Amino acid sequence: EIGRTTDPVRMYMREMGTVELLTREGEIDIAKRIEDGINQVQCSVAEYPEAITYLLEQYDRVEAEEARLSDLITGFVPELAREKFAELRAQYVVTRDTIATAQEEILKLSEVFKQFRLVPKQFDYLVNSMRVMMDRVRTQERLIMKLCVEQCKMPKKNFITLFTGNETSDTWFNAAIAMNKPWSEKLHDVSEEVHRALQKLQQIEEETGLTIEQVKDINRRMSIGEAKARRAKKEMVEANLRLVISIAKKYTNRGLQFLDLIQEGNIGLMKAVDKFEYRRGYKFSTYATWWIRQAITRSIADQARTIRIPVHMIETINKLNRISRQMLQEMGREPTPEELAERMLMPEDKIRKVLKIAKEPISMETPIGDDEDSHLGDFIEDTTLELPLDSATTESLRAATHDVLAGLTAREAKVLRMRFGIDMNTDYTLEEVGKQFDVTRERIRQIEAKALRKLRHPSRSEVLRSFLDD
Amino acid sequence: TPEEKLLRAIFGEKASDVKDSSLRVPNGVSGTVIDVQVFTRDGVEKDKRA
Repeated sequence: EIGRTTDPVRMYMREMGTVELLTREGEIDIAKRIEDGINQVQCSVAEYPEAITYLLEQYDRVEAEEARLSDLITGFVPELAREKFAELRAQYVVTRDTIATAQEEILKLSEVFKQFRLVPKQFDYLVNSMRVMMDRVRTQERLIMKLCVEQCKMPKKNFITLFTGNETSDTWFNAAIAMNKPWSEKLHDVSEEVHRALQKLQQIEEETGLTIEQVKDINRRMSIGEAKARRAKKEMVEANLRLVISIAKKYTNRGLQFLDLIQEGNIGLMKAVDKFEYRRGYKFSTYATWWIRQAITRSIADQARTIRIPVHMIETINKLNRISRQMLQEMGREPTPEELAERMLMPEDKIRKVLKIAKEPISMETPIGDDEDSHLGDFIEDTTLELPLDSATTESLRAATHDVLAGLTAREAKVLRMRFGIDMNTDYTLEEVGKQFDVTRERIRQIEAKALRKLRHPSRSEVLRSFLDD
Repeated sequence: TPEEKLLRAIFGEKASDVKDSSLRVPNGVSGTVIDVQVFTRDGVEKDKRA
């Protein structure tokens, strides 16, 4: 039963039905697990001082007329906020000035930070800064192990014993070389790179202000918390796929595919899971339905037409259609667009424009009866082409104007050709022409006027006069 | 197009603001006009024929 089908709907239904829906107790348990993981991640990220440093820097930037208070803290768990930030700054400075009390004061600072409701973007910035620093530390560590374990070929267990804990000194530097083995004394050339890696680690440690093992502990603790939260969210999504499908059932004939609708519903369900709260006592379905229907409707308004229409205009069109239907049902027959202005609040032209908005375009390959098996696309002609009669008239006019310009004097022909875009890429202004010819602008104008008068004189340009078709 | 500015300068002609899109009898057919009907949209002033 693994195959014998082609439609992906059946396979999706099978994969979805392989799992079973939850109950209220399971929802409460999953919410509790999510809260526990979030609290663990919050503690792990508050236990670091660089979070407080970034908080103080952002607060200083806000106070320096460079940002706003809206994206600083998402409420509280505004003079009170200012005094709390001042207290946090004082706690941080006394923590930096109390380098055996540093650990306890860091714990107190972390508790006060957790007492503050920051912004998710700020929390993500703290998380990615932690990731950057731990990635630098682990890159240095892998360079350290590659420089002697994979280069000096020094023993595994010996490396583990003399490297677990120190990670800073020459315990892995001189021992791997001066241990009287035939393959040990051959990499004083890479000893320099070993020293450079040690200096890089020392600089990173000085910048961080803490050890390395505690950093690794925080990193893997928050990784475990994130994995637990992801597992719980995946369980919730797999449980509520059925509700997503049930909600998406009712929009299957609005220009969008059922699979697209259910995918948008899944996205909305994930968004709702990301913000669900179980302390209110309400069931998850009531909170998820709003998000799912909002996502489905937004997708329908966005990507269900060949020509995109804004959400507000789509809502206006829907409201107009609903009114019109209600008035038709109540009164008896189709009303007039002028009468809709009395019922609604419109200047009587917006309704006309909405009605004049073009519907979905007609298919090019639609047939018209038999018509010797011909479609609509066989009766559309290109309007951008120029007639051969027009091209021949243009060629004749060019020849005639060239012949007429040959008769005039050389200077007159040159100044004419310069004034008008004739036989050249572009025309030249009267001032540039005068400058090129070393002749004043007014004299150029007078010579042009004399030429025009001579051309207006009769017994010439008879074909030019004949070039008018009126 | 080029040389049309020169032609207009010589002839002092102005370009038509409107384009002729009038209805005309198809070629090769003759006859007599027996009925004329005019339909107009609401809000548009009617003319003498209407």
